[PDB]
Amino acid sequence: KNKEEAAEYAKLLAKRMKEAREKRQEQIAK
Amino acid sequence: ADIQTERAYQKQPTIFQNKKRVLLGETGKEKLPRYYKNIGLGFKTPKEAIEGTYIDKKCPFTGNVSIRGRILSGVVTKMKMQRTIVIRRDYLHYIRKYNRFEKRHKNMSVHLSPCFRDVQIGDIVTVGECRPLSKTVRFNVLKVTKAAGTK
Amino acid sequence: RISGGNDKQGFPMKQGVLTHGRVRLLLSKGHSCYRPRRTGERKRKSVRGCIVDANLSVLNLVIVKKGEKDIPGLTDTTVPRRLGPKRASRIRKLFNLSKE
Amino acid sequence: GISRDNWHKRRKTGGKRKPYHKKRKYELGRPAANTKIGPRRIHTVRVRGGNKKYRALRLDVGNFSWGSECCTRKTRIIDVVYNASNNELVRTKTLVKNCIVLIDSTPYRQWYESHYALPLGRKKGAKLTPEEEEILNKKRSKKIQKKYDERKKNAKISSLLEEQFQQGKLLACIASRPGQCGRADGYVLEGKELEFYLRKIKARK
Amino acid sequence: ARGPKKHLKRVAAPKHWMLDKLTGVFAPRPSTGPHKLRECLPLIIFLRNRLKYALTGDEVKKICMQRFIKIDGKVRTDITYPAGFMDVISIDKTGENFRLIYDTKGRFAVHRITPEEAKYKLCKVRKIFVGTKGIPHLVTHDARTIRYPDPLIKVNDTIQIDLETGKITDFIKFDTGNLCMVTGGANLGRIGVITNRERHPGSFDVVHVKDANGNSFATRLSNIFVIGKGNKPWISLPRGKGIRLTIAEERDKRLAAKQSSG
RNA sequence: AAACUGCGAAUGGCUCAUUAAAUCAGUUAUGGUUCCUUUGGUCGCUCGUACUUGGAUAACUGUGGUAAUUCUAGAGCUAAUACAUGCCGACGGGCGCUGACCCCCUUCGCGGGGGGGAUGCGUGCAUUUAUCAGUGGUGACUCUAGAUAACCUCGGGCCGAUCGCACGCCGGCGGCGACGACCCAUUCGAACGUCUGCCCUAUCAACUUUCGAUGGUAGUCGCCGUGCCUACCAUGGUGACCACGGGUGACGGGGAAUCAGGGUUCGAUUCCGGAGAGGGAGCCUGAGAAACGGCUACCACAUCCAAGGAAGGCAGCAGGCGCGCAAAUU
Repeated sequence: KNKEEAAEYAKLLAKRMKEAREKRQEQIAK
Repeated sequence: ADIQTERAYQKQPTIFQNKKRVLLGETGKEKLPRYYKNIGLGFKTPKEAIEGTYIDKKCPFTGNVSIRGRILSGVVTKMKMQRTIVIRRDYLHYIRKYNRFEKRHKNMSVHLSPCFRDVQIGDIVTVGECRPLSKTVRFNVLKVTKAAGTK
Repeated sequence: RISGGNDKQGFPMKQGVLTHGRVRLLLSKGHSCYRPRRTGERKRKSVRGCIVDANLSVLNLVIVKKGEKDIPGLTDTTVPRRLGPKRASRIRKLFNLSKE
Repeated sequence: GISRDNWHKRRKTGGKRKPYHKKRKYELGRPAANTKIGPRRIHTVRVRGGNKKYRALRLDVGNFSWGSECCTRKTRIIDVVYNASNNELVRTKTLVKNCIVLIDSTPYRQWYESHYALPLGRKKGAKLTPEEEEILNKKRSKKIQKKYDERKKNAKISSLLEEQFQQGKLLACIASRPGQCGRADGYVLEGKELEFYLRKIKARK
Repeated sequence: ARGPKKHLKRVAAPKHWMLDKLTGVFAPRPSTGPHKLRECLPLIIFLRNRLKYALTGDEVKKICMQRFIKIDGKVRTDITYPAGFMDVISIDKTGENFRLIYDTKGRFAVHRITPEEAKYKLCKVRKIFVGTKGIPHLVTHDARTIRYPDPLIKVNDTIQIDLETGKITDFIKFDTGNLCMVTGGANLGRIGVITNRERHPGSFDVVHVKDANGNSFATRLSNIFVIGKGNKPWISLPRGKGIRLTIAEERDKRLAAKQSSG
């Protein structure tokens, strides 16, 4: 369960950080 | 001046000062970083605290105290202690039977940082509540406003 | 072996007390001659010293080495006994059983 | 039965205070742990909440850190040479927090020579016992020898530290509370702190 | 004085239990648990005073020791178990699920829910913190520690918790325009849309909430519990929809209902 | 049944003696602490007999002592979720430092640049010290998390040798529970602080400071902040806005009686908070007591004694005595 939860959160964190980086680049676009 | 006026070495615990030196990086003095923090509630760190040499563990900006709770005010009436000043808080107490007021006051012993030079009797001080600093001191001076008569 | 006894007033005989008379000791849990009623209780109790003298109601003796003649009411009988070992390791030790 | 209560004290005005309750268990104090230098003797104390304090009564070993070189070593505590609070605490050689001690330097000397050729003092003298010249010269491949050669750049020990290393004893400050945690841990004195404490120790005599 | 207290006087009990004054000297002292002493409904009060399946506390004990009652999907045999806001009380023997919810008078109403809505609950996260080798943990109002929450979830947000697994299904951010209920103070039990949160650094933030009938009120930030995204609640509401009525309006409604009923 | 173990016995009940910014009330704080229990989480994250370890001791049997107690002693057995000890496996590794060795570029001399790797040493889920960098958070950390070098208490810190129900197919797995241990989350509190508010008295006007009084530095102790205490230093701190002292048939408050308005008086008394258990003081145990239906002394009073000793604490419920104008059923 620990390994499964760590993997799930790693994928979720990667997705969330990609979304945050996209928002940051769109903000620096303006 | 010389901050080592005690029987123990005075230093900020956060700052590591005897890091390994470099001959080319030596320019007459070893250089000393200053530990300072901003207390909250929109109070600015005095230029003295950021660029001073004094050691005061009860200073709100360079010491180990936190400002939580009541923010109070008072006028400085005594400055005869070491880093501590006696301020007078004046108020009016309402007596209901007579529908009137009486002038009351109480004296608060508050810690005064060396970062506040040129504090005078009659100056107004904004103090912040911290943990007990001594038997009677529970407030730390956060701001000093000069009396109008100063010149 | 001298295993203890009771003095003329019934007070028990305590091992570490090196007197001939009676003393008062603050006995606690783990001490002889005391039984704590509640956890942490200690009581001042009178105990007779461990040295044998004339002023004793009874002295307890344990035969650690038998002689050549059997005492008529002490050594010719035997206890038929019950309550052998209860722990499995003790049972296998008593009968010299292998772990298999 | 010693107590740390505030209600036995006088008022800020100076008047006497009449107690409304007797001594409480939570207001208790305990006898000071006058930790002496000797073979390790530590008595455990059951404290409020069921936790434990380690009342160290005798200590001769402490984990002291050479901070300029980031080298923390377990070392023998030799002496107590300065106490800021009480001079009695130096006569009795009591280990307390912030007390100045003389500790051994041999493990620091080993780490010293493992980064070979730290500042040259007396290394050409009529001495050199066998079996430790290898830690100074060794048979090293060109890459490892070049690594030591570039380590030679940062071979700078203060003169006061060099004299202490020659003496075999380093001045150090105990940053732990021996009577509360059971350890006498601290750091090697160096820099303006070392100069200040050397001046204080000399002026005490 | 020495050590914790174990009793609770009948008149010193929380007033929202609607206990009597002549039915004994003592009130059920709620056990330690997920909810506070004064913000909980002990299981005995729910099973005896509200649902009336029991006439005495002994009958409550008899009911509970048959393992007939589950709080948040777990069988509880403690008749003084503190059940509080958003808890699901399931009785499979009689086949009914309730959610402990607040009424506009500030009292835990007997709110029946469907078996499908008994599978989840809403929890306000009380804190978020990184610990134990970098794992983010989130603590909720019911003391439920959840590891690896969504990084967007912050304090004062609401999370939908699947009761079987105890894991986050979805979340509502604390934001203006989101539906919320008041869980403390004078406005306890009222439901409305957040309009403005005015911050007081070093002090308590105050949140303004507008009713679905246009009425506006204010509470402290700790007393807000986000109920839904926008104005649609994620959970079913009581007979009243969080709209507190004035005494005049309530009297008129009562008179009209009695006129039209009997 | 007993007895060992575990938990509780620190709640409740009584009383109002002490107590005058003290208690208490409202208000805030612990970013300055402790926390049994409940709840949620962590609980192969250690890289070097386990198919179950050891010794006792109760209960029980038997022998006793004392005038006397919920006094116990001697002897013969026997258990554990008591006490103590302790392992396979996860376990394959990986990480950092140390680098016995191996190439290319190349003024093939005179140097510097990149990858694999074995002798070896520490890893961790906690503690102590030093240093470094800057996952999440706050109004604000010297917070949380991370990295490094070490440490890791004989009075030693966790990493289950525990217990019931139900079914199965080749030398293996497993579904529900109970109990226990560590850490985190403050559920329940407790302890300390902030602000403001307390009756009469000047026939109490100056008080505190030797023996801490106010503050500073370092420490000790403590659960922590703190003159709490210690050493040194400074000479401070309070006061007609009434300090300090004294008095109170003074526990504080919610509240009660009276009251046109304003007020006056009462509040021992069932709820909240405090205090105490004859008076003082000191402790054990425990998460929590300076506990008294716990212990240890002294002081006062008092019980049994075979005079050697033993045993006390109704301001718990009844009930006596005494006191009184004054208050009920063993």
